[PDB]
Amino acid sequence: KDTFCTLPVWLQQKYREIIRNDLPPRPAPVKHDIEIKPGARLPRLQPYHVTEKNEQEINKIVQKLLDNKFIVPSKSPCSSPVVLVPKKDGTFRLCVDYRTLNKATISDPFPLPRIDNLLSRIGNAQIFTTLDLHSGYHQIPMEPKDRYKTAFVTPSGKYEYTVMPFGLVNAPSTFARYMADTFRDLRFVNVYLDDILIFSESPEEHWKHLDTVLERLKNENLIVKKKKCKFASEETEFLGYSIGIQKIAPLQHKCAAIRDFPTPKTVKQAQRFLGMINYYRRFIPNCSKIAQPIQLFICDKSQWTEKQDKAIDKLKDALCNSPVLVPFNNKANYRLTTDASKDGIGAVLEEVDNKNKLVGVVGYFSKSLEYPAGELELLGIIKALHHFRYMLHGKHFTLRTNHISLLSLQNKNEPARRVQRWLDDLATYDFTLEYLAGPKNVVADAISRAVY
Amino acid sequence: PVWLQQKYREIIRNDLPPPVKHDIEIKPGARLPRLQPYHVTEKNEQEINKIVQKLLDNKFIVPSKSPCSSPVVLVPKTFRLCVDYRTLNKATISDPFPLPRIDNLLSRIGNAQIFTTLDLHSGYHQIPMEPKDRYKTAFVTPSGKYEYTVMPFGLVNAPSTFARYMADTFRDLRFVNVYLDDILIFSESPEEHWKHLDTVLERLKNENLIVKKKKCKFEETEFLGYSIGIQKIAPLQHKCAAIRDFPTPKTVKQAQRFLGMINYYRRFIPNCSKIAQPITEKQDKAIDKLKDAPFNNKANYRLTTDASKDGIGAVLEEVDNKNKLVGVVGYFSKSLEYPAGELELLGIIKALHHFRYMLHGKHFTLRTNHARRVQRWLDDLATYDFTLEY
RNA sequence: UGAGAGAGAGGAAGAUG
DNA sequence: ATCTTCCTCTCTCTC
Repeated sequence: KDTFCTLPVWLQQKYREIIRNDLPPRPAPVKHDIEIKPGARLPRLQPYHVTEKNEQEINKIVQKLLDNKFIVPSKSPCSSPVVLVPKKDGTFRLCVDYRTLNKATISDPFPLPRIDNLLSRIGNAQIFTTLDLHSGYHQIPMEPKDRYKTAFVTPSGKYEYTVMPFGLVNAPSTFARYMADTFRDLRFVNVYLDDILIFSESPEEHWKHLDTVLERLKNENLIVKKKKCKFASEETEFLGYSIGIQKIAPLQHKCAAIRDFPTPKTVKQAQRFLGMINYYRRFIPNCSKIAQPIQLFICDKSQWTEKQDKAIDKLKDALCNSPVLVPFNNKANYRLTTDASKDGIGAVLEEVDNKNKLVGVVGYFSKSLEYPAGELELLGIIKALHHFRYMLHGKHFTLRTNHISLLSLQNKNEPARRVQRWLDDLATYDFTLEYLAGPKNVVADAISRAVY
Repeated sequence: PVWLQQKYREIIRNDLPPPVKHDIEIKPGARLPRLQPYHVTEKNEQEINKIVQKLLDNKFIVPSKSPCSSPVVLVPKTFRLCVDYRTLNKATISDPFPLPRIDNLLSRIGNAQIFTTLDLHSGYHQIPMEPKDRYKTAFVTPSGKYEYTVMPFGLVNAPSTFARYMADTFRDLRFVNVYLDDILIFSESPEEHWKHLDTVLERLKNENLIVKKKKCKFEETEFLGYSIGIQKIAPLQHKCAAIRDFPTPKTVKQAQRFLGMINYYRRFIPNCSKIAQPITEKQDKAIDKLKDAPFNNKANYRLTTDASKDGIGAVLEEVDNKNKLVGVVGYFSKSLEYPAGELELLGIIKALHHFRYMLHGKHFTLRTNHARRVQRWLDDLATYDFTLEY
C-alpha cells in the first residue's frame, strides 16, 4: 500500500509537485456554471443556530478555506446555510446545505458511454494505474459569473466559493466534461466520472503513458490526491469492476444478492423468501405451483429435504433471468428501494413505466454491516445508492425508504442531524423520496434481514 | 483604568473628530427615485429644519442637486429624522448578513464578574458613504435637497454594512459581545478585564472608531434591553415599570399589545403560555398573574419537562456537583395543537429544540414521566445524550 | 424609514396511499 | 390517512 515508490524516479521527481496529499492554496480551463430554472428563486436563507463551541469550529474552517483562496467574502444577494460535520477523526468539515439552490438550478448531466464499452478498451493491458483528483472538487474554477450563487452564510459571516465546492447539483458532470475534454484522444486512458484509468501493455510503454497524462494534468494546474491513487500495479479496481490482466469481472454482480441468498431454516426465513418471490410473481411461469414445496413447509409440517432445495434454486434462477430481469436502457425510469437494519442492507433497482408500475428489475444490492444502528443503517442506504452510482447518473429516480433521518430531506428546513453528513453525496443523486412500508419492502427486507 | 485612560482618550472622546464605506448598487433594470416630499405641518417643518441644520452642522449631509429624490420622515419619541428609502431600496441589490442572535449573546457571558460597556459614538454616522453612490441618498425636504455623506439608517444593507464590519473586527474575542453599535465586554478577574479592555480598545483605535464616553459604563451594566448582573440576568426596571403600569386590556389590539410586550420576556415567566389561555372575567386573573413574574459552558444541567394538554412546559436549571439546584436559566412554554406518552414526548423535543444551542451536546439529565411523527420525535431525541429521571 | 428575533390568527395550491 | 410549499395578517423586541 505504497505504490508511488513503485514508479521510476524520473517520473517521481517530474510530477512530485502535482502528486500531493493535500491541496495547496489556489494558484490563480472549463468552469462550473449554475444555470437557474426560469422563474426559480435563489435561496435567501438564515444561518442555522449552533452552539458556542461549534461556531468556533465553524470559523476555524472558514479561515483554512479563506487562507486557501477557495472562498472569498461576499456581499451576495443570496445565501445558503451551513452544517459542521464532526469527522470520525476528531477533525471537522464544513458542509454547505445547497438543497434550496440545487432545486432552483437546471441539471445538465454529461452524457457518458456505457461502462462495458469502456472496459472493452483495456484489452490486453498489463499494467494499470488509477489517479484520484477527487472529481476536481476544490480545483475546478467556479464561473466568475456564477460565484455569488454559491454564497454560504455562517453565524457571523457570508463567503462565496471560488472553486467548485461539494453539494452542488451538477458537479460530477463538470469534472466529467473536463476529463473528456483533456483525455478523450488517448487510447490508453479511460475516464468516466471519478478516477482516470491508464492502461498499457508494458511498464516500458507505461512510463511514457503516465508521462503524457501527468503532463496534461500539470498543464491544467490540477493536483492528484496521491493517497487515493494506485500506481503501475498488476490489478486495479475501476468503475465497480475488478480490473485484471485479462480478467474484468464486477465487485458485486447484478444478481449476486439473490444468488447467494442463503437457504431458509426458520419458518420466518422461508416466509420472507417466499414473500420476496411473490412480489414478482407476475414475471414467472406459475410461481404459486413451484413455491408449493416451500409454502407447505412454512404452512404446516414438512421436512426441509432436497425437495425444497430444488424449489428455491428454481425461484432464484427465475429472479436472475428474464423477464424478472430487464436489459437496462438510457431512457428508462428507475426506482430504488432500500431497507437497512441490524447487520445488513439490501436494495432493489427496478424499471417503471409512464404509469408508475413495475416492468422488472435491473439489479439487486446486498451488503453486510460491521453505532448506533440509526447512523449505521443510513450508511447502508448510502452504500446501496453508491453501488448504483453509474446507472443512476443523469437519471431522475425515486428512492423509497423508511429511514426517518434521510426522509427529513422532504422538508426544506434544517435536516436531521443523522443525515447531515451525507448531504454532500446525496446532492449528486437526483431523487424523489417516497415513504416505504410493506408489502412494498418485501424484496428489500428478505435481502436485508438475511445476510450471508 | 490608569494606562487605558492615556491610550484611548483619543477615541473615548465626545463629538467626532474629522476604511469601510457603504455602497448602494442598483439592480440593472431599476430606476432611481425622483419622489416629491411628504406633507408637513408648520410646526413639524420646524422640527425637520432644526435637525437638517444639526446634520449640516456635524457635516453629515450636504445640500446637493442630485437627480435622485427620496422623501423624509419626522419621528416622535425629542424627535429624530429618518429618510423614507423604501423606493430606493427596491432598486438596490440586497446583501444579507447575519446579526448576532440575542439568545446567543446572553448565553455566552458565563460566570463573568465585571462587565464594561462601549457605545459607538453616533452609530452609523461613523461610516462614510462611497461618493459614487452618495447622490442616491438625496432627499427633498420642503426647504431644499440634501445628500447623506455618511451612512443613514434605513437603507436595506445598512445593518449588514455595519454588522459585517463589527463581526470582522470582534468575531474572535470570546469575551466581547458586539451587537451593532453596542459592545459588551465580560471578564472573570479585574486583572483579566484590563488586558481585555486594551485589546478591544486597540481595535476600536485601529479603526479610528469613537466611543461616546458619556453614553457607556466601565460590576453591573445593562445591555440589549436586559440587565446583566454579576451572577445573574434579569429584565431591567425600565421596561418592567411600564408592564405593571400598562392599562388592563379593553380592546382587541390591547389584548395582543399586552401578550406582545410580555412576550420578549417569556424567559422569566414560568408556564407563561399556559396562563394566557383566556387571552371574560377570567382575563383579569391572568394579566395579574404574569405581572408578578446563568449559563456556563462547563457546568451540569437538569431539563424538566412535565407537559399535558393546554400547554407544554419546561425549565432548565443549573445543578450542584451532586444534585438539586443552583439557579434557573430559562422557562419554556407553548400551546397546541393524542396520548400523554406521545404528548409528553412532544413536550421533550420541543423543549430540547428550545435549548439546543446550549444542551447539544453536554451531558445533562431529563426529569420527565416514563408511528411516523413519533419516529421523527424519537430520532431528534436520539442526537442528545442525557439520562432520564423519576 | 432598516435588518433580524419571538408569539399568534388565517388562507391558497400540490404529492404519495 | 401520511407529507409537502406558498402567501396574507396581528402583537412585540434588539440596535
